[PDB]
Amino acid sequence: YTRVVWCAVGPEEQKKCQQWSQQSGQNVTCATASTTDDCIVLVLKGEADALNLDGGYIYTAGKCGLVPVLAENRKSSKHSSLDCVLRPTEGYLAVAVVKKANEGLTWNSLKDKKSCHTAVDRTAGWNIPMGLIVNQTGSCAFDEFFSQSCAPGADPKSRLCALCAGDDQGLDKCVPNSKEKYYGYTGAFRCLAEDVGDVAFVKNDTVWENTNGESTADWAKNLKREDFRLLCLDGTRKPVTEAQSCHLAVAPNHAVVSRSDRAAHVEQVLLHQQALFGKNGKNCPDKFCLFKSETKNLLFNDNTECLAKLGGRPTYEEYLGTEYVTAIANLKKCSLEACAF
Ligand SMILES: *[C@@H]1O[C@H](CO)[C@@H](O[C@@H]2O[C@H](CO)[C@@H](O[C@H]3O[C@H](CO)[C@@H](O[C@@H]4O[C@H](CO)[C@@H](O[C@@H]5O[C@H](CO)[C@@H](O[C@H]6O[C@H](CO)[C@@H](O)[C@H](O)[C@@H]6O)[C@H](O)[C@@H]5O)[C@H](O)[C@@H]4O)[C@H](O)[C@@H]3O)[C@H](O)[C@H]2NC(C)=O)[C@H](O)[C@H]1NC(C)=O
Ligand SMILES: *[C@@H]1O[C@H](CO)[C@@H](O[C@@H]2O[C@H](CO)[C@@H](O[C@H]3O[C@H](CO[C@@H]4O[C@H](CO)[C@@H](O)[C@H](O)[C@@H]4O)[C@@H](O[C@@H]4O[C@H](CO)[C@@H](O)[C@H](O)[C@@H]4O)[C@H](O)[C@@H]3O)[C@H](O)[C@H]2NC(C)=O)[C@H](O)[C@H]1NC(C)=O
Ligand SMILES: *[C@@H]1O[C@H](CO)[C@@H](O[C@@H]2O[C@H](CO)[C@@H](O)[C@H](O)[C@H]2NC(C)=O)[C@H](O)[C@H]1NC(C)=O
Ligand SMILES: [Fe+3]
Ligand SMILES: [Zn+2]
Ligand SMILES: [Zn+2]
Repeated sequence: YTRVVWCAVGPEEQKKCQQWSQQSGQNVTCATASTTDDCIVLVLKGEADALNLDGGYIYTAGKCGLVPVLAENRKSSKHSSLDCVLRPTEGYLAVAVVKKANEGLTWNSLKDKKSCHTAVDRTAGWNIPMGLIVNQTGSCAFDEFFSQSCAPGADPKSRLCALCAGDDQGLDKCVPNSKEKYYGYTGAFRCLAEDVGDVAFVKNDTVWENTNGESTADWAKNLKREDFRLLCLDGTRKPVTEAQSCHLAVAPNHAVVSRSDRAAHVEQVLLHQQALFGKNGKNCPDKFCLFKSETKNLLFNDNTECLAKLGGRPTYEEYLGTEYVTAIANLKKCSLEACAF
């Protein structure tokens, strides 16, 4: 038992982590890096213990020997009497979203159009859709498929960063942290919402949490579901209500990882942390709520009900599942057995 050092990605996560730190009596402390990759490195080194990660990063981290510990769990309909911490995770739907007004734009006419990605190496924003495109075009030149994009994490001076905007001042353009205006699920959807891009690769949930009054953000308060369409892989367009029948894939939930030798320890502390600041926790919303950051998805997704135990002590390949791991492998041949660091 003891203190857990969390790794925050960028200045906004840092500010929230510090709040969490103060409220916890320093039972959790904070380290900060500029990218998710740097955070993986801090954990490897032992300078940080844990962070929450999208599936695409669970993959990077796993080659380097880090393990899944607890997974994000959101509101469910199947598997009903079980307590949240013990309910199995559902996964989320990776979808491609466009404006209704942009008529005649289908999966089969995406070439040379403008795109919005959560960030390079992420599941819904990059791995799935780009894996799909490489496989469909028989080419590895996925950097030449779209005319312009905002793909946080690519080369700032490449076309994959042409549509990114940086921070309030124009700095940090295309950085894969929340300082970049078009970063993450929310940033990518905003990129489409403001007609900077033609299509956004996000998840089912993002469309719903940022339309019809669900978000009071300047850019989203007037957004309406009917104004959006999902691009299905059979060439059709469907309303956002039909995501169960019109998605690119189902993604494994974001999860907390740590070095294997710290797993038990990290797990113990966080379960107690969530009993205090989680969905129905003792001090939320009284003093501090771990799963809220006003639609910004800082440290955790805002729609998380709880962090769930992984039943069955998964390796990272089992957590991701065989379907998703094959996809990432085949796509990374474009740009076997080794840790990136
Ligand atoms: C896309 O992403 C979005 C965003 O994440 C998802 O939208 C969210 O999804 C959740 C659920 O998935 C939404 O529901 C939330 O609000 C509920 C309303 O209070 C909360 O409680 C639930 O209510 C459900 C019904 O609304 C319950 O389900 C059942 O309802 C049946 C009614 O037909 C009922 O049937 C009985 O009673 C009937 C009377 O009408 C009889 O006719 C029948 O005979 C039968 O006896 C069942 O008993 C049962 O109640 C459910 O059990 C819950 O209690 C709850 O808090 C929940 O979270 C959420 O609002 C929504 N978010 C937003 C902002 O839209 C969406 O799901 C995603 N879609 C995909 C494809 O993944
Ligand atoms: C890009 O193209 C790539 C090349 O095609 C894709 O990589 C391919 O991905 C495929 C699907 O993920 C893999 O094919 C699978 O083929 C068999 C079918 O899956 C099985 O289904 C049974 C249910 O009946 C399950 O029980 C079982 O677990 C499998 O999931 C699999 O063969 C099986 O082998 C067992 C014995 O081990 C046998 O008894 C079963 O009958 C069954 O036939 C096989 O293992 C695969 O799962 C391809 O392997 C994979 N190809 C390559 C070259 O990597 C890639 O996904 C494409 N990208 C996208 C985005 O789609
Ligand atoms: C610091 O962590 C410890 C361990 O969970 C907490 O102190 C515990 O308080 C609980 C009551 O919730 C007792 O049952 C345990 O005996 C205590 N453990 C120890 C090791 O003393 C405490 O809640 C945490 N403090 C903060 C700020 O979260
Ligand atoms: Fe994701
Ligand atoms: Zn499906
Ligand atoms: Zn196993």
